[PDB]
Amino acid sequence: EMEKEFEQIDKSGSWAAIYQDIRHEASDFPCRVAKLPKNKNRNRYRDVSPFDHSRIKLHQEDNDYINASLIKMEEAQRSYILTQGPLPNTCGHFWEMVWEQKSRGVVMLNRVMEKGSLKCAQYWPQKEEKEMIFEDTNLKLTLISEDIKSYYTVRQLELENLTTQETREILHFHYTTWPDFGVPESPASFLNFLFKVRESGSLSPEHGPVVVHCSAGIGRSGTFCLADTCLLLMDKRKDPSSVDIKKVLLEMRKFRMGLIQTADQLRFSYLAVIEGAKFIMGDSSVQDQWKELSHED
Ligand SMILES: CNC(=O)N(c1cccc(-c2sc(C(=O)O)c(OCC(=O)O)c2Br)c1)C1CCCCC1
Ligand SMILES: [Cl-]
Ligand SMILES: [Cl-]
Ligand SMILES: [Cl-]
Ligand SMILES: [Cl-]
Ligand SMILES: [Cl-]
Ligand SMILES: [Cl-]
Ligand SMILES: [Mg+2]
Repeated sequence: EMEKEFEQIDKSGSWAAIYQDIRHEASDFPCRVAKLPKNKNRNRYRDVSPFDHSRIKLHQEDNDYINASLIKMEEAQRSYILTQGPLPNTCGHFWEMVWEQKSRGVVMLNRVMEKGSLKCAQYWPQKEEKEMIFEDTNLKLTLISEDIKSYYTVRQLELENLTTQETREILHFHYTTWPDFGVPESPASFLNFLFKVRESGSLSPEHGPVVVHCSAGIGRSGTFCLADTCLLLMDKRKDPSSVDIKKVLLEMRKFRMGLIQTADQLRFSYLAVIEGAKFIMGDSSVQDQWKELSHED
């Protein structure tokens, strides 16, 4: 049981060993396509690639490659697309993916600039009157509105397929205070944000998989998805004790390498799930508590 295991690991201060164990046992699959010479400039990091078997393929004949993985959690019955922060030359591909995969939500866990460096291209319009057109993929993207909170922002976007003139609303959830290689300020601020994403309907099985990204699309993205999936599993069974966090993380790592980057992010995952379990099992007060503790106002 997660709560007992957590306290046991904390008492012996062996989170490093636990996390390293996961790295040791993690799946290893080929990333041949990602490593093709013609795709070098489509990758933000040399050492972070999507496995061939689970990679998202763009629906084009030229080059179908994007650094993005489909994490399909069979048991939980929810899927995520984890991807790197788009590059100046892959913003068109990013939005093509969103369109083709029928995603309704995009979760961004990083800032464009972190620690003096550019972790992600400016891939969405910052102003209503200045829409973006991606000529290579024939898509238009307009900022419709934004709801700015203290540590996160929610944007409404309109994505248009210029070829068919079909239009779709995309919800953009931007967590701006989650440090790279770090953890959220508190389980409360994290859960508050996760529930914002959930309550938008972006995770519904009626839509395509939500798109989740940070810079590399494995550390913070992995942490976010592990917590959500664990809460879902627990929800479906209404039994918190039935969820094996490490086993779920290992399952997720079958679909993309390196999910969750530090031992403390793993530890934080436990915190988030243990606290979130209160809502799952019928506590009607914790949701407001989190909102207050998060100081989103
Ligand atoms: C020490 N690094 C490491 O062991 N690796 C790795 C390799 C290349 C980039 C990254 C980055 S750079 C970055 C950022 O945002 O600057 C980020 O994100 C952190 C977060 O999101 O917390 C991550 Br991961 C990590 C691994 C070796 C290969 C397999 C997995 C990665
Ligand atoms: Cl496959
Ligand atoms: Cl504006
Ligand atoms: Cl303006
Ligand atoms: Cl303005
Ligand atoms: Cl204005
Ligand atoms: Cl304006
Ligand atoms: Mg304005």
